[PDB]
Amino acid sequence: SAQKAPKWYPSEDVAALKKTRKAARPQKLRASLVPGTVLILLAGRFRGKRVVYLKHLEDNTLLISGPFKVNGVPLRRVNARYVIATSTKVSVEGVNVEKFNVEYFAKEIKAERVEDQKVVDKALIAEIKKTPLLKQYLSASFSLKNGDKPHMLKF
Amino acid sequence: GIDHTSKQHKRSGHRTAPKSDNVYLKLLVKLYTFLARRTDAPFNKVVLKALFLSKINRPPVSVSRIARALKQEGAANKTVVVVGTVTDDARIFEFPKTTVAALRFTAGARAKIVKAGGECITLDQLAVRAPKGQNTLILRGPRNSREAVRHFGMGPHKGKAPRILSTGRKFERARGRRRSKGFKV
Amino acid sequence: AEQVAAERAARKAANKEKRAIILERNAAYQKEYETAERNIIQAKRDAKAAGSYYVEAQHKLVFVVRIKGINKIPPKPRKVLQLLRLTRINSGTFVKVTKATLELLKLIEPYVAYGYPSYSTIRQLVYKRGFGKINKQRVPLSDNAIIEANLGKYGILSIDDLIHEIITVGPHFKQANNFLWPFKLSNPSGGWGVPRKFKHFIQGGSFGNREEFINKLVKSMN
Amino acid sequence: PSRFTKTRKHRGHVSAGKGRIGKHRKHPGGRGMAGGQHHHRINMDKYHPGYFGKVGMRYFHKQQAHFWKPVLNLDKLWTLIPEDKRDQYLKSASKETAPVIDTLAAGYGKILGKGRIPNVPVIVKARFVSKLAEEKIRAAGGVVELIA
Amino acid sequence: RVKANAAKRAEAKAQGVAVQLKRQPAQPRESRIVSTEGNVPQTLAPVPYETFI
Amino acid sequence: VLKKNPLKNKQVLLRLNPYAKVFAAEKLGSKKAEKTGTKPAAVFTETLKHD
RNA sequence: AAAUAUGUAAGAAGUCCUUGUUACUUAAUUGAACGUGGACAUUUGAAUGAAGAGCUUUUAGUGGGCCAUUUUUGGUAAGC
RNA sequence: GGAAUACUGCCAGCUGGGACUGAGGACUGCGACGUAAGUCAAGGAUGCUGGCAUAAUGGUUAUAUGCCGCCCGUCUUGAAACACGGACCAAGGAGUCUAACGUCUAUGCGAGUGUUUGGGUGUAAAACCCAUACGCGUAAUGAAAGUGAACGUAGGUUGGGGCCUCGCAAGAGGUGCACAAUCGACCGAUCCUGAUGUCUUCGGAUGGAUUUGAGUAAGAGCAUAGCUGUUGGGACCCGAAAG
RNA sequence: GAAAUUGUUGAAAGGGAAGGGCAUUUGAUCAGA
Ligand SMILES: [K+]
Ligand SMILES: [Mg+2]
Ligand SMILES: [Mg+2]
Ligand SMILES: [Mg+2]
Ligand SMILES: [Mg+2]
Ligand SMILES: [Mg+2]
Ligand SMILES: [Mg+2]
Ligand SMILES: [Mg+2]
Ligand SMILES: [Mg+2]
Ligand SMILES: [Mg+2]
Ligand SMILES: [Mg+2]
Ligand SMILES: [Mg+2]
Ligand SMILES: [Mg+2]
Ligand SMILES: [Mg+2]
Ligand SMILES: [Mg+2]
Ligand SMILES: [Mg+2]
Ligand SMILES: [Mg+2]
Ligand SMILES: [Mg+2]
Ligand SMILES: [Mg+2]
Ligand SMILES: [Mg+2]
Ligand SMILES: [Mg+2]
Ligand SMILES: [Mg+2]
Repeated sequence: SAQKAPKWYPSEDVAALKKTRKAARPQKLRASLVPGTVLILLAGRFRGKRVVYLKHLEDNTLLISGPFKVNGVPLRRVNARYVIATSTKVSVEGVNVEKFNVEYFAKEIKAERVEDQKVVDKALIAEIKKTPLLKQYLSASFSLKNGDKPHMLKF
Repeated sequence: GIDHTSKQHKRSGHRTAPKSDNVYLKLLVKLYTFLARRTDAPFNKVVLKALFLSKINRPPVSVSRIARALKQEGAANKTVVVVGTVTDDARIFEFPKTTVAALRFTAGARAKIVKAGGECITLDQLAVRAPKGQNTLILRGPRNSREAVRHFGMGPHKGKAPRILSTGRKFERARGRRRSKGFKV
Repeated sequence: AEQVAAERAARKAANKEKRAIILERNAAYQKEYETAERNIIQAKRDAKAAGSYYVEAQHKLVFVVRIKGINKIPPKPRKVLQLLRLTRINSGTFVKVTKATLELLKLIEPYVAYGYPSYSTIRQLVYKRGFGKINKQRVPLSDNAIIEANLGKYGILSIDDLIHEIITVGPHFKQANNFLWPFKLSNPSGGWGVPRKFKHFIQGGSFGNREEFINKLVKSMN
Repeated sequence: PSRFTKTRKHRGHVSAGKGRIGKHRKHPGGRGMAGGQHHHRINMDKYHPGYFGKVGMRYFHKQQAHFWKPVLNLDKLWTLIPEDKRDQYLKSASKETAPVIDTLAAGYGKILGKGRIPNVPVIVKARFVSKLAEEKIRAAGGVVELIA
Repeated sequence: RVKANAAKRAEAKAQGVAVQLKRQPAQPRESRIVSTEGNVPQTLAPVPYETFI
Repeated sequence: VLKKNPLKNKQVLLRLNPYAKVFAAEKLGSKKAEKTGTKPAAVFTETLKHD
């Protein structure tokens, strides 16, 4: 004998977890996130792009569109904490977004996704074009200039 | 920081298990720990505490002491419990019939009890017969009868048995023990 | 035989009855507090209208917080602090005001900040930092059953019964206060409001009687 | 044994439990019983009164066999009788055929009267007896026979 | 006090139920109303320094 | 296992003090006091404004 | 003649009522001490506190001290 | 004359942002909402998602940077000291054993205890067995001659764990070992008193005392072992000048 | 066939010591999954 094996061994029976009192209540997103609001993307490959907010998804993500024709940002999910909600709003009455959901975004581009992008973009362009310089605003990327103070700036 | 009003981490100062490694004494301690925990009878708790006691704290209880305790008014039929050794005593010539529960019995003490017609039983037998110590009479031997005790507290005017190897004339009896040589104590 | 349903239902019924008793007792306490406060206000107004001065009754209760550490304390004040159970800095106790306790407060003045606690201060103290001394152990007062099991013999059935017995110095104030473990408060959240704590409150410090400002101090400390 | 002594526990501690200020010196207070009258007088008067001086008269060539006289009290008086015969003599407590107890043969010189005996005659042979021992033996219906 | 307490206890157990046989420390004063009738408050001020020696 | 503070955790606040629900429903922390119009005496006012 | 410091007491080992012992004491059942019997527990006779109280044994080291506020002696004074 | 506002305080008023923590591990409890099913923020974190799947996190190490960090040991009131020892490394290096003991503890037996001086025996320094003694204890006290421990249920009073009776309980009563205080009794010493009797000088009954004892008052000791402590020993190790 | 001490090679750092503690960067190296 090299170690004189112990008299008692711990049991290899994994005890069940006790019942957790944590219900998954719906997220209360801030009042600035209203569908149709123009958001500035703070991170990702499209960081700095100004996109249009759309249906709020069940995984707590925001469905956003560039529109793709305007600045090249497609219909895609985005985290609410990685966007700045500006005070510019386009009307989303007429854009049908009930189809898009977590399963729709679950993991070259699909022709279906191209077609829904075109369908949503048509209405988005129609709504944007009644506001002067709004298309140019959405085409231009947001950036901080020298002297910009985000704690004082309004969006 | 805390202004402590008492010593911190102070042990209780009382035994919680016997110092002995006697497996049978440990088994008795386990049985009476169970009884003291789950009976609420004070007899079981005091027996459990007595089982922890050291040898000098368990002086022998003579059969004559047991007989004198049984001569108490109303104690004639009580079971005598001695957590320790029961010794014989030829100075008593008439022993009554009784039941004695003890840790140990001297051969002579057991013979005297049996010849008087009683029984000598162990503490676990006593536990089975009387789980709550019904009709029991706990006896304790004389603690302060020890040879060591009379030397305790030695000092002037105490009368407390000086520690000495030889006794007699010329052995600590002249100066400080009588007025004719200096002073008495 | 089941011996489960006919016991849990009876326990739920007894709990509901106890809660009804506590509800009516708390409503009576609220009415008593409202009546006493409005009576004091109206007595002051009536005395002023009659051209007299209403001298308010001297305060029967103080809250004392030890604001000095445990080092370099003379033996008599140290013993008085120990007997008031302030054996740690930022520990606090309620003291019923008599001559015997006022002399103790006088002895320990340079090491404590004390004053007259309001109902809100007492309620917040007992609710947040209320611990009972049960079998020499510090047990949080998280349920009314604990208070009932330890102070029920004195007629105290709930945490609000305990608070009432503290604020109104009742027949069993001594037992209720001693049942309450000394409150372990933190340092004040906005600071002490003075550069140096260890001169008298009257002299711009923190110790001594700060009679009504003890509420602000204890609230910032709680 | 050595592995249980405190000197194993004092390894690594410089003074070996004997103190830094007062060290373990050779004989700080003198050897043996030195100074029992001068600087150990307190410890001699306390715990040893009577130590110094003389207390009686001498006895040259004292022989302890002259003073050999083991004492047996009346309280036993019966362990000298064999255990089996003890019951037979306690019963039939007759003045005739009374049990004979040679205390000298049992190894005693004086019989003392501490205890009390049962009311049964006994013939006690002794070199010496106390007055009360003889009184109790006679009150029990026995007698004391002086031997040498 | 012993004799007075015995007498008070006897009279209590004869008249009703109330004893209060323990001494109590001096209690805080209760509320009182102080009138100004013939007692209008007189205003005092600290006095200026002087030597008068 | 974990002390939960009343004055937060309305659940614990209601477990203690069942009267908290009535207090909140009736807004007893912001109760209006009955208006009175007793005026201080002229002697009180003169003493207060006395130099 | 202070202040501070300090002794004692705040009860059941108490109080009250009746009467037993003595070789003490009194002119004297007079008193003294110790008693038998009987009555009085919500606060059993102030406050606060009490990781409890009480008790015993046996042994280590120590037996050069120094500093601060205050009282204070010698000294001109001193980190005397 | 009617307000407003400041200041102070209260609300078991609502609500936004930030940081740290996620201990526990079937259910049990207290609650809340809900008529009730059931739900819950109510006796401690879950749900969803992404990248990586390896030096990426992390560990170790060297270095760099920010802040901190005097040389250990010793004597000392005070050491980093301009106090002493230490240039470095390896190996050795200092409370040991014994005789006799105190306390405590463990063990065996227990008014007894100790087989081991010795004898028998042996598988031969072992183990096993044993008589008579002896030591200690069971009696103390006195210088000694000597004497020598129950008036009593081995006492009374007080407290006393436990036990017994009644009582749902609280409590009431009875018995109360150990132990504590106190008053008694007994044994020895000392000081008195001094009966029958008589080798007329012996004997010492009986009754006492502000005296005294390391005593009795239903025994606890003996033996072995261990830590610690004591004394003699070289005596924790090294050290004189000397004789 | 240790250490003190030394040579060579390799790595690293180095403005009047060096060594150390907490923390992390960088380089080297490595376990677990
Ligand atoms: K020494
Ligand atoms: Mg600490
Ligand atoms: Mg701050
Ligand atoms: Mg400050
Ligand atoms: Mg040390
Ligand atoms: Mg040394
Ligand atoms: Mg905890
Ligand atoms: Mg010295
Ligand atoms: Mg305000
Ligand atoms: Mg890393
Ligand atoms: Mg530095
Ligand atoms: Mg010096
Ligand atoms: Mg040093
Ligand atoms: Mg220097
Ligand atoms: Mg030197
Ligand atoms: Mg040197
Ligand atoms: Mg070595
Ligand atoms: Mg030499
Ligand atoms: Mg010479
Ligand atoms: Mg070689
Ligand atoms: Mg080398
Ligand atoms: Mg240079």
